[PDB]
Amino acid sequence: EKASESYFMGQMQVARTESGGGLHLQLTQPRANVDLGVGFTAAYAAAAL
Amino acid sequence: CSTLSLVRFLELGLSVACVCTKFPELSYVAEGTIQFEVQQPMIARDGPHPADQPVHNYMIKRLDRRSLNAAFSIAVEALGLISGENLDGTHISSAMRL
Repeated sequence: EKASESYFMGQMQVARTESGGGLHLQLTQPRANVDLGVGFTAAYAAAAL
Repeated sequence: CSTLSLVRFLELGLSVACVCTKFPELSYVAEGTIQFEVQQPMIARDGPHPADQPVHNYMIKRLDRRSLNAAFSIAVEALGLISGENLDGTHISSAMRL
């Protein structure tokens, strides 16, 4: 549907860690959702085989 | 007689497939490899990716050399008249030269 669910996108953080002569930092961005629809708000169905 | 209807490659259709570009000094620089990788995309999966080696997304692409040949023989009596070696002032030898 149009408004299936809210979707909250946070801010990004890094993890500056060196391992084995090479800088290895990863990226992370926390997320969260909630289905802002009373009753069902999305339906699927098997089309082919 | 019969003509020789020439054909251009750029005016064909196949030209869409390949980008043609002239590289004059290639045969000299072709002594070594060129060896440029391209790319590889990657999805951002959840969960922390380990701090390990296998992060490769840059498979390598290496050049291959190809050529073309042809044969263009010319007779012995031709270049004699061409270079004017076996030639004399008569109207005949100045006609065969043409």
